[PDB]
Amino acid sequence: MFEARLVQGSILKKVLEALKDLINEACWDISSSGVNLQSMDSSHVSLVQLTLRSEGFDTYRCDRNLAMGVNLTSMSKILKCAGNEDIITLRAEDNADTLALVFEAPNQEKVSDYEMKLMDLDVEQLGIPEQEYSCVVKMPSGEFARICRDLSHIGDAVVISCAKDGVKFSASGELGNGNIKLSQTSNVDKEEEAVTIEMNEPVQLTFALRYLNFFTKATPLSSTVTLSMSADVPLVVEYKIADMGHLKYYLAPKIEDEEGS
Amino acid sequence: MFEARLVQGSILKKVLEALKDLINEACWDISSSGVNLQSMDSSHVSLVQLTLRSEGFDTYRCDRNLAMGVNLTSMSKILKCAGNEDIITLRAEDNADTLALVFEAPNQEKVSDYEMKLMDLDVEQLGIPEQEYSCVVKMPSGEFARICRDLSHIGDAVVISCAKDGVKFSASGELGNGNIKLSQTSNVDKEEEAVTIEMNEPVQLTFALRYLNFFTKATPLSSTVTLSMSADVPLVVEYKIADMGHLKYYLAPKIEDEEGS
Amino acid sequence: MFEARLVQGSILKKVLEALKDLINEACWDISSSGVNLQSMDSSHVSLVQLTLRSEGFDTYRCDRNLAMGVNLTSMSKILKCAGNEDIITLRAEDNADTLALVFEAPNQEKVSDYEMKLMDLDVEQLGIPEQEYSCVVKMPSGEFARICRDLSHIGDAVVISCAKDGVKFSASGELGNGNIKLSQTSNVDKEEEAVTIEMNEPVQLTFALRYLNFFTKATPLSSTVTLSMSADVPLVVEYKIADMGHLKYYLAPKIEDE
Amino acid sequence: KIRNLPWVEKYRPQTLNDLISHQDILSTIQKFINEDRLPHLLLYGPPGTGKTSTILACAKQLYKDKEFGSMVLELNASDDRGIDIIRGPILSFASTRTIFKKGFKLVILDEADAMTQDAQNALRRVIEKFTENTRFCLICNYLSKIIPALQSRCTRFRFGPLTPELMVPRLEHVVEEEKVDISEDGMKALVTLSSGDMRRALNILQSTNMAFGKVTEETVYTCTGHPLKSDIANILDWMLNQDFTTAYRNITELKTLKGLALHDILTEIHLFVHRVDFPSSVRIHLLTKMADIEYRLSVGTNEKIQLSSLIAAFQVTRDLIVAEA
Amino acid sequence: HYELPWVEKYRPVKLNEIVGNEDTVSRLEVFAREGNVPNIIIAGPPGTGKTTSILCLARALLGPALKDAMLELNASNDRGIDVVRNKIKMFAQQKVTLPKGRHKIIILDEADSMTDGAQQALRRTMEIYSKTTRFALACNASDKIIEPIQSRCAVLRYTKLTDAQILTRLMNVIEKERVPYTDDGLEAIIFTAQGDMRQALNNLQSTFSGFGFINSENVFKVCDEPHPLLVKEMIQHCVNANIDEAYKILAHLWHLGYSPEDIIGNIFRVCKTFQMAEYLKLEFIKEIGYTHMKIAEGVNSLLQMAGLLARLCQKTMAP
Amino acid sequence: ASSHCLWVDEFAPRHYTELLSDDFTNRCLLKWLKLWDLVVFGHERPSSHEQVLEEMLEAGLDPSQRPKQKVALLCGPPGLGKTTLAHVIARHAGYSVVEMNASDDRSPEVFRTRIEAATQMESVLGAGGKPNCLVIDEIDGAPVAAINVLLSILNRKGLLMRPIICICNDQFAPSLRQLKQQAFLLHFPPTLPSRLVQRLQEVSLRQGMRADPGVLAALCEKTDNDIRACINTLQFLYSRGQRELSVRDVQATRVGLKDQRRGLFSVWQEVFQLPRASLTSASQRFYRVLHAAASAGEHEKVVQGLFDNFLRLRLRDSSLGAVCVALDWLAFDDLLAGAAHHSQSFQLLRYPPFLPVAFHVLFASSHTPRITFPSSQQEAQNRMSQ
DNA sequence: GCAGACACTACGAGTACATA
DNA sequence: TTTTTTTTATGTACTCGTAGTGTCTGC
Ligand SMILES: Nc1ncnc2c1ncn2[C@@H]1O[C@H](COP(=O)(O)OP(=O)(O)OP(O)(O)=S)[C@@H](O)[C@H]1O
Ligand SMILES: Nc1ncnc2c1ncn2[C@@H]1O[C@H](COP(=O)(O)OP(=O)(O)OP(O)(O)=S)[C@@H](O)[C@H]1O
Ligand SMILES: Nc1ncnc2c1ncn2[C@@H]1O[C@H](COP(=O)(O)OP(=O)(O)OP(O)(O)=S)[C@@H](O)[C@H]1O
Ligand SMILES: [Mg+2]
Ligand SMILES: [Mg+2]
Ligand SMILES: [Mg+2]
Repeated sequence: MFEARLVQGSILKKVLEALKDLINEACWDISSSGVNLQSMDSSHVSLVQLTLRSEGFDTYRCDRNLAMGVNLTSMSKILKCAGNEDIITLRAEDNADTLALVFEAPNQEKVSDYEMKLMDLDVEQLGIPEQEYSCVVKMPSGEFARICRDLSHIGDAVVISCAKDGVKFSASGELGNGNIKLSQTSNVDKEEEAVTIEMNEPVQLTFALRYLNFFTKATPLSSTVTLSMSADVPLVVEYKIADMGHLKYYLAPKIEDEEGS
Repeated sequence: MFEARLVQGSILKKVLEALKDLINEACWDISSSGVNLQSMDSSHVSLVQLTLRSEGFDTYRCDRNLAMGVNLTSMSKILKCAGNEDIITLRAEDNADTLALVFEAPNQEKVSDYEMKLMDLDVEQLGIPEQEYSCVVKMPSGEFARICRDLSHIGDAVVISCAKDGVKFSASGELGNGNIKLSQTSNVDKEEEAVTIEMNEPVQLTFALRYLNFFTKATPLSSTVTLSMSADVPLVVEYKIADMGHLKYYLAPKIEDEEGS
Repeated sequence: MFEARLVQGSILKKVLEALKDLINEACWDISSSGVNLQSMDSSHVSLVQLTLRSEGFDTYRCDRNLAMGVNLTSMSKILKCAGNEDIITLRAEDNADTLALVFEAPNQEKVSDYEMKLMDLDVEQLGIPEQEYSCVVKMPSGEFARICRDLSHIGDAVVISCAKDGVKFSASGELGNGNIKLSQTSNVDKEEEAVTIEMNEPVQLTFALRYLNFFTKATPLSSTVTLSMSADVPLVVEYKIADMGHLKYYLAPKIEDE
Repeated sequence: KIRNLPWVEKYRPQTLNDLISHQDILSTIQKFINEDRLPHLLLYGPPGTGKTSTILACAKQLYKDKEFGSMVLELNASDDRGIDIIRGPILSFASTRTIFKKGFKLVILDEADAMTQDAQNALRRVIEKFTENTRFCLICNYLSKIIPALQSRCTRFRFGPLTPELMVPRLEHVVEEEKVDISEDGMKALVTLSSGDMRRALNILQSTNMAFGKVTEETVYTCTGHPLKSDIANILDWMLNQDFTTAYRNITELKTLKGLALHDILTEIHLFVHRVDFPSSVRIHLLTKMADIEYRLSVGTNEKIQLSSLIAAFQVTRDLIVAEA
Repeated sequence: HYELPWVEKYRPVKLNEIVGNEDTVSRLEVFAREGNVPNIIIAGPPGTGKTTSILCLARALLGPALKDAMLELNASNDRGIDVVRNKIKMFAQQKVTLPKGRHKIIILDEADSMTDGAQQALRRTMEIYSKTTRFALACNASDKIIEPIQSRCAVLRYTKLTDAQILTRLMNVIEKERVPYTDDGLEAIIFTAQGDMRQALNNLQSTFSGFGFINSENVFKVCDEPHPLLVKEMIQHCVNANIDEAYKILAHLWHLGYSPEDIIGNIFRVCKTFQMAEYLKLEFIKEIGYTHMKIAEGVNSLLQMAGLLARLCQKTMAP
Repeated sequence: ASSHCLWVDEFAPRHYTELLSDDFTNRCLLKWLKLWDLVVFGHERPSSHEQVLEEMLEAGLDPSQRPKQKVALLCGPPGLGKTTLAHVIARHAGYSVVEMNASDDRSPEVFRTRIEAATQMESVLGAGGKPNCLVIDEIDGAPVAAINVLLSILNRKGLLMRPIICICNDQFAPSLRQLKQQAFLLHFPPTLPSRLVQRLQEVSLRQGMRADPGVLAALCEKTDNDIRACINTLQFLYSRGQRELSVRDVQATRVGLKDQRRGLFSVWQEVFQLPRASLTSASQRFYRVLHAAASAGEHEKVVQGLFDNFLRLRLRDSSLGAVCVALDWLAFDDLLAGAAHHSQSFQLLRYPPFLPVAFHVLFASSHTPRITFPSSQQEAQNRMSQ
């Protein structure tokens, strides 16, 4: 018997709002350690890794391991009518097909039992390499949401570069170029707005702006985001929720070719 | 000769769109006590009663009991031309076949008059039995419109269960069962959210979703709504609208399956 | 090599919003005296003559004379991401296909470098528009944009009539007749609100309401506006900026008088 | 472990060596895989010949199980494959790198004949520009429904119908894996009623094994309902050798006793007509009349009247054949 | 690194490496050498070398300025009504400094997929900015391109490549790849190519990878003989009311796995350009359409095709 | 800048004397634009199909001192010089050309804003400023609401004071039906081959290229009297490798051949009448009729014209067998349309292109038939709906 | 703190065409 | 030397107009 109790209802709304037009269906992997989700997008270009810890939930119990693939457009319609200050209970049995969602109203007077039919997709496990990265950048999530939105006006693919100086965003479009270079914004009163550089080797790669803008809808989850880049491993957009877990976003670089001239 | 004058322009601008996709005609019956309207849907399922007493009008003149029939396809498009807080009046001669309504243009400077032909249809009053229902409950107006919208994403038919604890809205679909239970909301500051049960006999009847969504489009007219259920009498959706009268709805139940043992 | 460091980005944001939907191009003529923008409509309705002097910039370097044909929808996308109080560096090379704009808009040491592709255009040359105006009045910029917004609610064209008492704004339509009676407002504490009269030979012309609303989009750009008009000669409003330069707008009247 | 699966999916050639027939094509594709020079493939042929199984075995051979989800983008007719899908997910899959391991990717477009011509025209430069990064495999049953640009861009392999001499060992493997008692005439009936279709071979084998428990000629022809060849020879003898009434009575009694359908009778009589040394005009008349009778059975008609017309088409030509002499 | 297939590995990079259509390719060489190329539309069969000629011409004209002065749009792009107005017209207005005789090139590959409204919006931007920009179009069905666009361009028409023209490029690929071969194997490659250089290179690479040698048996073991080359003699036997040989060809095509729709499409393709009487051809085409309606209706067997062949044989003997 | 411009741009006319159109159309457009000098320039003095146009130039003026036809509509096949004539005539009469083409937005709000900017205001330059003459290219592709906006600003009594010129390639467009009844219709004939041959000879002599009149006439009949296509074909064919153009290069189909959109009446004439006297083979006429009927487009209108015109011919088949097999072919086309629209199988539509060539084979004659437009089926459908 | 304005995407609606 | 209109049943594709809505400006 699987029974997970969300302490807050806003996190499940903010996780699903980021994955709505990106993740085709949610693959909740449940063990005693917590709830895991490793699912690709519809285009097989992006990969989303979500790990919710057991200690983050209000009450969490898990007898046997489960892998409950469920539809996400069906899960979107049951999360629109969910409050932001109430507890949400995830329930599923050992050998049943119903995923139960029990929560309260925004009026806070009635129970709301929403069942979902589980899917039977046979998805192979994707092997995360978990290797080191040639660039690690700490960054506010509000600034990273603004910059990818600002460069979507110029072009459709962004050549994001990082070095010892800082991360650099470039977008060659039809109108021209937009070059954003931000570095060392740690001398402020707040702690979330800071640009910190950890690793050494510079890497320039080109990514699609459509998937980067979908990654920035997880901005209310964490006030500070982490960017990992390397010459071979893809770009990682690591969100860390404060007391519930962490969220990782993977995106493959685009194929670019030099001119023969 | 018939002459009536409203007190607000929003008492007719918010009730006509609820009858726009529900019924095809609006038959006004003029009496000395007030103006009556009993129209039935073409599918022989829905039935709307709308009576406005003569005391709530600014002025009211009625010498003969006359009945006029007009179509919803033409009165809806002139409703959007009319204002919101302006005054509305209705005029009808004894022998003419023209219904003329005089109101204020939305620039608040000139008199706008529209003429509508009277449709002669030979209908008869069905007659409600006014029997004592097995269930009487009181629900909020704006909350009840949010109920039927949430079950609209699940299935095409809802199930209403009204035991002594409260009213249960259920909808079994191809996604999953959605169950809610509104009960015991008497401890609130606003008196319109007082959820109470006035009867004892339980009943369970299934109803069509589409007409219940049409019934929830007359929700900002009143603060509360009264629901009445019985074993074989149709569901009553009663609105006590403002001060000039009350609004009543009727909905035939759906079929039941051959679930005998 | 061309470089022009604007001291504040309010100068540039309010200029390119005042002529966003008014003209389809920006022709920045560059000389040692300053930056000149002289553009006319394709249908010959409105003319924009913008002159920004070199003394109003932080730095100004100009080796050769430059003509920078620039799209306005392409450069309106830059200022939307620029700061209102920020140093803007507008630079270009002598013979280049690109124009660069460098700024630090969000005040979070975010060095933004925006570049645009120049557009080559046929050289339409007008030397000097003649200025022998009989009626020259002065008016605050906020009240001129106030009555153009007020008159737009009723009609679609306005009748502007200079007089010894003041300018008269009137319109007619199926809704109503909106008319103001401008008097002498020199008895106020504010020096910008006074209406100065230096006119003779009172005239009456009819202008389009849509192009006057575009001209009155530069209300915070200057404190007061100088209206110049006469017979058979287009109406000129003038926004004299504090230190960078001045900006004027020409408007041809309608053929149907009154 | 045991699974509740149909035998067309329980016994699928997961590797390239389990396929039976097209040895030259499979050897060439295997040498494409071993040399890492896999081109854009266009696999076409009749249904049930092993076009999907070939590319699935190739995809399992090229990519491991820990990288299969990010290397293969498989789209079929059950998925939406409009022009916004060609400009969207397919172009973004083709134009990007991998995630875990570096290598060329694969786009499998099964049932590519069902795609619109706008999508096929948008597919041309996606295939051509990203040849080094990804490969495209197109599967269809009809080559005429794929535009000649995509036919030029992809090298074409015809997966023709399987010969009955090569379907015997795979059927014997399925029989020995399922513990099926089958005789020689049961195998001949299976490979005759299949007609180059391995799917319906396994379907008839499974239905006959469940219906009767043994797979012989009589059990296969009873479960399928197909007429025996002796019945077709008797029908042809009655139609060509005696009058209308006796032939009608005998063919009606045979159809009532055996429970035959007129479609399979028409098919086998059509096959028998070209074997019989008819005159040319008699053959043309018989083919036109039998095609007319076969077309008439596709609507709500009475099968007895069409059977009488089938008798009539030969009772006309009896006198012509005899007077030809 | 992954090696490209011989279609893309041996794509020509200069205009002198393009075989076939010698006069047009030579004039494109002259125009690439000197400059001031007019707007062109190159039409022809697939695999002829239209996109190769356009890209080689653009590379020779621009050179190091190919990145900033060339706009390549495909059917994989949007190129709707709002792309012609806001991207093609903006690129035509764009200032790019180029040497004398050189203009910006807007390459619109596969212009059949472009709608009528986009081509109507393409006319005035072709006519106004022609002093600084140029257009290069490639297509297969040139009738889909509208008449005002074709009037604004020099319409070039490519024909199918002959046996020797494909054979020269195949000899170049063989000498570059050290492929052992015989003469009849290359003749089989030409026969399977049917004027297509892409299919010739694909069949050569498939035969070299699968067998390592080019003779007729190794080519015909993986490749196939073309379909209408036997449908032609099937229609010829149907003209002379030879139902037996026509059914022999029909049964041979049936046992190879061809669907009835493909067979009747090849039958109609042969009968459209057959050398016979006009009225006989018209009633043949009407009988083909009558059978094709039955095939599309659901009934599609060997008996239906045999009945079609018997009806085509009767139409001869019924004047 | 001889190597920087196209030959159509280099030899484009800038004066009135070097126009290559028909002189009657140029004179009619110049006289129509000079009828606006009363209300625009404020000066009293400016300094069959022909009979209606001469009557329109001399019918007087309306009481608001304007011509009664305020729009000059130009129609014809491409490559004749309609835009060139409009721009040259506008610059000749002292106007400033305001160009509105199909690359604009063409939404009714933008259409209204553009016409109200071009026609309802004076010039910024004041006295001495050029008046604005609105030239609207590609009006056939405009939506019906844009034409309604143009007619609303045409007939507003906000009074129109400036001339408007509209240029289209097809006068029988459904969106230009009410525009034809109000405009000064100037139909462009095909250009004269002698004048076009002389102009191509002058262009080739300016470029230092040698060509006979015969090969230039072959190019003119190949390009269907298209000036732009002939000049572009000469620009491609000349280059600098050779000077003397050959007849076989023009006669080759590799350079210069473009797909013409044939009209309905030309297709009906080509079907119902044999060509006048090689080309005498029946298979060449078969393929020519098939390709022309395919290249015409609007197949249902072609079938309606064949159905409404094949019985009024001087038919030699008195036994009515040709009529019976033509009606069998029409029923075959109807069954093909029904089966393709029933089973979603649209590969049955390659056969009804052979219906006009069947009508050409059955009803070939050397006479001169009078082909009328098909109207029986549409009137029957309208009466049935009523 | 709440009313007005700005562009944003999702959605409703109209139309063409589908062969060689 | 001669031009008006809406029917075929789905499916896709294109294009355009409209309406909640998130967010910014201001007193
Ligand atoms: N060559 C073969 N060898 C062995 N089994 C085969 C072969 N071809 C088909 N089968 C069997 O038939 C099943 C279906 O084969 P498929 O690969 O789906 O045929 P197909 O060529 O894809 O036909 P279509 O065109 O997709 S309907 C397989 O799972 C096998 O059980
Ligand atoms: N004339 C040619 N000479 C040499 N190689 C050629 C020739 N035509 C085609 N090829 C080869 O075939 C490949 C494809 O040629 P393309 O020009 O892309 O085909 P295409 O002419 O564009 O036809 P479509 O309509 O686009 S399929 C090239 O990359 C060459 O390898
Ligand atoms: N007398 C002339 N001598 C040489 N070139 C000419 C002459 N008159 C016109 N042209 C050119 O021929 C072309 C005429 O086409 P346009 O007038 O621009 O358009 P159009 O003739 O209206 O045809 P469409 O429908 O727009 S394609 C232009 O390229 C002109 O430059
Ligand atoms: Mg398959
Ligand atoms: Mg190509
Ligand atoms: Mg033109």
